[PDB]
Amino acid sequence: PNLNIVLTCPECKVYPPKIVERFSEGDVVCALCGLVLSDKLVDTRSEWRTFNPLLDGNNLSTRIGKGETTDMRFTKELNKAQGKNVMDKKDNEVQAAFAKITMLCDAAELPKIVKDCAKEAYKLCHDEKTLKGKSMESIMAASILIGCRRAEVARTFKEIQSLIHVKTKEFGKTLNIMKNILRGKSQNLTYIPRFCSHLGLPMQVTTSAEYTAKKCKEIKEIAGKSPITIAVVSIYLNILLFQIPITAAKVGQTLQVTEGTIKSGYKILYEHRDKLVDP
Amino acid sequence: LPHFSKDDYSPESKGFVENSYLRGLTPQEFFFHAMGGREGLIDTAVKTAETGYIQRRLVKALEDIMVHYDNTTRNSLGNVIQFIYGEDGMDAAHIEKQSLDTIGGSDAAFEK
Amino acid sequence: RNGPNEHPGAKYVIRDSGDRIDLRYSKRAGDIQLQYGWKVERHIMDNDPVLFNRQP
Amino acid sequence: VHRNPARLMETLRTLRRKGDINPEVSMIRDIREKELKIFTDAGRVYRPL
Amino acid sequence: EGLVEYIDAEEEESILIAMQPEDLEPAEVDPAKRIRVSHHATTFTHCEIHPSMILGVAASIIPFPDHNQSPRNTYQSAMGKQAMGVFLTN
Amino acid sequence: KKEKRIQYAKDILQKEFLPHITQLEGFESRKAFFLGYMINRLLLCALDRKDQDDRDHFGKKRLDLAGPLLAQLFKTLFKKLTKDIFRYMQRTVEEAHDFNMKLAINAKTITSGLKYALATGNWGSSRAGVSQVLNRYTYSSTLSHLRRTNTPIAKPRQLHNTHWGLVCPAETPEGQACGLVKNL
Amino acid sequence: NQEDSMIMNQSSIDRGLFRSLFFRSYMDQEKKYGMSITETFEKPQRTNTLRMKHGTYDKLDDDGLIAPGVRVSGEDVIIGKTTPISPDEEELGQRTAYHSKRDASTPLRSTENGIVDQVLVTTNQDGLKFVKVRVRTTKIPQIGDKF
Amino acid sequence: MIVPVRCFSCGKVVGDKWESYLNLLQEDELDEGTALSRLGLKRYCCRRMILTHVDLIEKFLRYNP
Amino acid sequence: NEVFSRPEWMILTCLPVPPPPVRPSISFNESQRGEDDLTFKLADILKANISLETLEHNGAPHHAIEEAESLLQFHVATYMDNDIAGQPQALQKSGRPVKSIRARLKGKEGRI
Amino acid sequence: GQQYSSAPLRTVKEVQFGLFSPEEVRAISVAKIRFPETMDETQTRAKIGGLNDPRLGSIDRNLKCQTCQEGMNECPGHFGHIDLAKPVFHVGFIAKIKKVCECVCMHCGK
Amino acid sequence: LLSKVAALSGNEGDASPFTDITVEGISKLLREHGYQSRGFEVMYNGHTGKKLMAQIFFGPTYYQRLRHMVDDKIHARARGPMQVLTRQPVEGRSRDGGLRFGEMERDCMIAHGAASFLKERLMEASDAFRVHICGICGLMTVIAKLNHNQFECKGCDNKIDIYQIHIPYAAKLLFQELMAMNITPRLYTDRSRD
Amino acid sequence: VGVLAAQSIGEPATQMKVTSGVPRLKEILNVAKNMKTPSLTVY
Amino acid sequence: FIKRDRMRRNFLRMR
Amino acid sequence: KPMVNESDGVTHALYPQEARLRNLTYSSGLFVDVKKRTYELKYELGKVFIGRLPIMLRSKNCYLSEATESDLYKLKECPFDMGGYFIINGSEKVLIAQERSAGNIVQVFKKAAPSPISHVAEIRSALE
Ligand SMILES: [Zn+2]
Ligand SMILES: [Zn+2]
Ligand SMILES: [Zn+2]
Ligand SMILES: [Zn+2]
Ligand SMILES: [Zn+2]
Repeated sequence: PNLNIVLTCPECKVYPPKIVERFSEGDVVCALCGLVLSDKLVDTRSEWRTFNPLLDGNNLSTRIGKGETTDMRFTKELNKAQGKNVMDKKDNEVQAAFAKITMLCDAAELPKIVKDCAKEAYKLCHDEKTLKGKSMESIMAASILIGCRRAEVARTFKEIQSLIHVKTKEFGKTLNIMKNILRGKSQNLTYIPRFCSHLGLPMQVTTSAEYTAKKCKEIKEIAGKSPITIAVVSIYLNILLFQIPITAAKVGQTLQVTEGTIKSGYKILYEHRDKLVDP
Repeated sequence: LPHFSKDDYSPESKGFVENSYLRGLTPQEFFFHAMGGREGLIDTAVKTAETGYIQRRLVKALEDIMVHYDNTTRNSLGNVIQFIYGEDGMDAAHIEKQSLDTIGGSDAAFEK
Repeated sequence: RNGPNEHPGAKYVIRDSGDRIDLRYSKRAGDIQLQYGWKVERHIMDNDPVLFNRQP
Repeated sequence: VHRNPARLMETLRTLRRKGDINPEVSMIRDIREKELKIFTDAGRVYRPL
Repeated sequence: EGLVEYIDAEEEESILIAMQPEDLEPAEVDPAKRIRVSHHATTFTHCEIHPSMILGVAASIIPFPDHNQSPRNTYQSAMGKQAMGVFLTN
Repeated sequence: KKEKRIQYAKDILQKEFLPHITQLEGFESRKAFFLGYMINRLLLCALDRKDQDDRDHFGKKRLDLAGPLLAQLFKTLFKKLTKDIFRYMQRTVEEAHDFNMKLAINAKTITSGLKYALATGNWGSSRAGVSQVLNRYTYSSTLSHLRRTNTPIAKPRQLHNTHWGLVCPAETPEGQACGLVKNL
Repeated sequence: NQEDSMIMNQSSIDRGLFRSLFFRSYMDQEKKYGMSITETFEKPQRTNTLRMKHGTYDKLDDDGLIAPGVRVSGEDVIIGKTTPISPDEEELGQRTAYHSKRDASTPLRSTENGIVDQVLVTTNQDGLKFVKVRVRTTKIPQIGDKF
Repeated sequence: MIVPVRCFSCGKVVGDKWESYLNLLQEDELDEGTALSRLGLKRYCCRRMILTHVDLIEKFLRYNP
Repeated sequence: NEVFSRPEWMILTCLPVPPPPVRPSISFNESQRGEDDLTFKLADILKANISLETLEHNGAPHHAIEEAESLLQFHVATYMDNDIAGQPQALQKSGRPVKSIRARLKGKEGRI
Repeated sequence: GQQYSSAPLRTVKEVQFGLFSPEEVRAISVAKIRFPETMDETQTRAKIGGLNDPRLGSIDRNLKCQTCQEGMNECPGHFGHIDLAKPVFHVGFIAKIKKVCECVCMHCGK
Repeated sequence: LLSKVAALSGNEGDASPFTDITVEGISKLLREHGYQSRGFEVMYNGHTGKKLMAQIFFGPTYYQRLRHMVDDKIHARARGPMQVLTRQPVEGRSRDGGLRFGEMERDCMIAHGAASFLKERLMEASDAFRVHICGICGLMTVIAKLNHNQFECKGCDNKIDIYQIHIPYAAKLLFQELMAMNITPRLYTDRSRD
Repeated sequence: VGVLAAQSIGEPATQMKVTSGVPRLKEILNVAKNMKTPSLTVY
Repeated sequence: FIKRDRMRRNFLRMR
Repeated sequence: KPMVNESDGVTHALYPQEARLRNLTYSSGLFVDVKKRTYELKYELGKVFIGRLPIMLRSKNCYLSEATESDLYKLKECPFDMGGYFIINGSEKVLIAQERSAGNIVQVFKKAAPSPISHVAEIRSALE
């Protein structure tokens, strides 16, 4: 019911408040007649000095731990009382889910941005009807992959699959319906420096595999057959152009790619060697 | 110090600085002088730290005491501390040291 | 008429109605005439007694 | 214990000055107390002489 | 080669240290120099490298601290940690 | 039970009693001689033949640099790491699932422990004020700052005779921390 | 000269005696809370930006920074940063008219002045684009300075 | 640094005496007082400038821009 | 005194709630909003009170009633005075002890 | 700079200190405060009936504080309450009550 | 002195603590250069150009400049920003804060006997608040809707007798915290005890 | 006069057989049950 | 009475 | 050796200058040979990263300990830099030397209090 204070100049009254705010003097003044509009200005920086709504919401809580001078009997009685009131809210799954997701993300050495994006995705899904289960592993893996796709990061399905055994198929279905959830609440180039880091290659081979990846994306023929094989055959050609020796077996056992696949792509790639030269 | 002998009660080894600041001091004397300096600093620091607490206790101890319009020193509750301020009714800004000529002098000078 | 920039000047005016007009942005208006009963805030000139103190 | 601290102390000192034992180890021989403390623990402050 | 040895504060209880080498070791005056001790002690086991090393880093900047009182050496040692200068070149 | 408290008490006398020397069985004669030595020092101090043991002697004091501190810290963090790894093992064999080396051994315990302890003043309140920002006011401020030694809270503020050649007799701050801070 | 007072030669001061340089570094960083709100270094426009400081924004470039060499004074914004806002979150004063963003720049100190020495931009650990500024100012020895 | 211009008292120009000064020191191997006596400085107000100068620009130039 | 104090009034039954003019909250950057400690304490009193009423409405385990009663007594006790001896200390989620009213009226440089 | 009031202006003389009776607390308060949440579910305004609802005081200047109106620089504040279903003790009186328990009978109350 | 001899001879003097360098030797070395061996030197006045009666100790000395400067210390506040908690002037020079009028200063003002300057310094110069209290109960429950000149006090049936008092905002914080602590700070403008 | 007396006594405290000085002043003001040097003067 | 800083020429002319 | 793993995933060598400019932590990775066995009961049938450790400057693990003068001028580090400190979040942190009492030494003290104990023989026993 109203409750909206609007400052106006009773002497000017010619336009909505086009005023200036003097913070050093603690006043707000009309920039026309020079008449002050308010005195004793409050600050927002000063009250913030002593001190998450995006995830926790408006819920408040306080810990009970042991005191300087106290008994261990009272600490247990207070914690057991909270253990009986923990059923009053169904938010125990968010803290445990964020704890295990925190352990997995900390185990994958991913930045905090992907962690916050994955936690935000799991908070958007949470406990809806279209999820209908998945045993808490597939929503966590798919949430990590979603938070990876949102932060412009690249992680292959075999990497998260190497972390969590989600049986692939149910992972693909849960990731699909999860993507539908995200669409209802309204790029292979990044993989090259990662595999070049796995092989320890110079920067010229990395950007050479970048230009080779883009050009091979423009030439068509085969189109891709999943971008991983295009990446490994691109790095394979860019490394067979120089003299640093890795052969096909070592790069096939390190990047987990079939030798017959990198040779099958190396055949047609060697056929398109003409227009792939940068200098 | 480990530079002298044991059971030495000579004044030089026990802390006497026979040199002056014009010709410099020896190490075994500059060390003791440093001990005296640090002791002086610590003592001054403690005297100040206690002086502040004493000052607060005196200020908050004597605060609500004044003199009303009857020449009687009493606090806010009416409790009379002194019937006359300073037992004479004189401010501390107009008193000067005077000599009493009644007791001074001998009996022959008194009668003279 | 001197302005807040000069030392022999003022900063704020207080009309008898209990309202303060700042000298800044008041020059855009033009003229400000004083009347009997107002309170003009001036700068610290000479012969102004102020308390001087040193802690503690 | 040992019934000959003179020759033993001379041996440990001669071997301590040659560089065999780490010079950071400080050995004391209290005569009146009739003790011989050996300190090789970390944290002691020493100075060359 | 056995020419210099480290001594802590525990071994210092059982050694006799000499200040200046060429002043207390050999066996035997202008009034401007300071008066020193004698060399009656014979069993000098060790000798001080130099007495000026007993001071710290801040007190080392003091010129002629012997002719100055100790609390001034302390105050200067405290003001030496905040004077303007050039800490590094980079 | 008494039969277990007599052997338990004997194990206390063989292990917890005097942790130094050793903790094996059979060293009771040695510890008897050392105990009689401590009683000889106590009664020998009671006969006014020896003064009270001085605690201000600088030789009886031990300093701790990054070595000991990181030894305690890395020790506790390593213990926590082993305990957590074993917790993951018991969870794995108890819940009957597959094992993974990425979920058992975590790196944020050691990284967060070392980074947090060397980041904040606390060394985990036990200890505080251990890590301070480097003073780059001048060169002698950095030299005198790195060699600065601290003493946690006889009179420890007064300069003792055992500080000859080890602690600077002049370089000391003024105020509440006077004499507690020392310089090499 | 009484009570530890000193008289210094003015001609010696004018020739550069005890004159020193002071370098103040202002470090700013853009952050993202839940990826939905992203702080961006840019030059705030006086038309659509709310909560804008009264300082001048003519010394900023297109990226919201001051190039080194530009003489700056107090109450001057060195690094311009804006934060996205929601229309139905506050709606305070004229927030329903500016629509766009809210100012959150880091200006220079009120009493300070000098010449910007060096400005550099770099991504930190988690990839957040932060910028460090360094302004130099010669402090001529004054009467109130201590020696 | 890099040779103070003029002097901090008298006001005589000294910046053109550094190159010669070093030249007299590294070539003739003379002392500091003799070189300062050859440059023409007769007052210690100037002498403290050249005698107590700490040229740090040489250690500054060794950094790549 | 009947008009001012009663032993029945010494036992707390209803609790006054102070306005934000006493505990001013902050909304910084519209996404980082901080609430005062007394606000969290009031939230604890509400959760313990509603929990105790729910446990006392349907059934009576006799033990959870005493645990919730001691929990509410602990939230009110720490709300009035957190620094109570012999009792556990309530700590905020940031890592600092809960600021109570008694702490605002006890230490130096506070309200007095 | 505050707004004028027609109430008679007087000084503050005698000050009486007493305990708060629960009936007087319920007579002074205006809200019950039942929801432990701070702000509303829409992450804006106030919870309306919670820890900080417009029935109490407000800050941020722009808000009007429903039950005083005016502004934050004028609002003295407003009081809520909490009606407990189980009586609790006050810390600063735990001893005193105990002494009362040692001064009166525990049955006939004499 | 040794700095003067070092500035004349051209060799930096050794200023080690424990050496054999005496003052007489430095006086002789300075005497060899023509100046007075005791460091004195005949000075002339700058205003009149007349010789001074007493010779002045004159010579170079190494000095250092500290971090303390006046440009980072001088500050004045005249009506600025207030804190959010106590609505009092903030703390700090960067936040445009005012000086603290502590307890000892107030005690000095009492020692001088100036009560009007104390009242003005603790009200108009800092914070001054206006509140309404009720006649029956001395609590701040008087709802004041003075846009139509209307008042109430909840819980004691009053719409006529309402008193107006000017107290500092910190005192109102104290009274509201006492009311939040189940303590009644009842205020009465009349003397009932007499 | 009370504040003037408290200052007239507290100011000399800053310049500071039986014990004298600040500890003795503490024992006098606190009215301690035991002194550092309980001595008499028997005439 | 001054710091001997010309030890490089003395050591170079002596060794 | 000291290293830095960025946000995109690339890990490269770290220098103290870039560590101060990027507000990073001058640390080095730590690995451990973790051995696993399965007994079935005495019938018996990996280089894992454990965490980073901050490296003090001018130390045998830092790159600057083996650098020369001109090399330090190339890395933009003054040769007068004494080192001996850590770098966390672009801040130069120093670990002040702590002081404590020693152990395994028999000590005796007096009790001037009206306690029935006259002398106390304390000895803080602990392993090495
Ligand atoms: Zn209506
Ligand atoms: Zn207007
Ligand atoms: Zn000159
Ligand atoms: Zn209100
Ligand atoms: Zn009323």
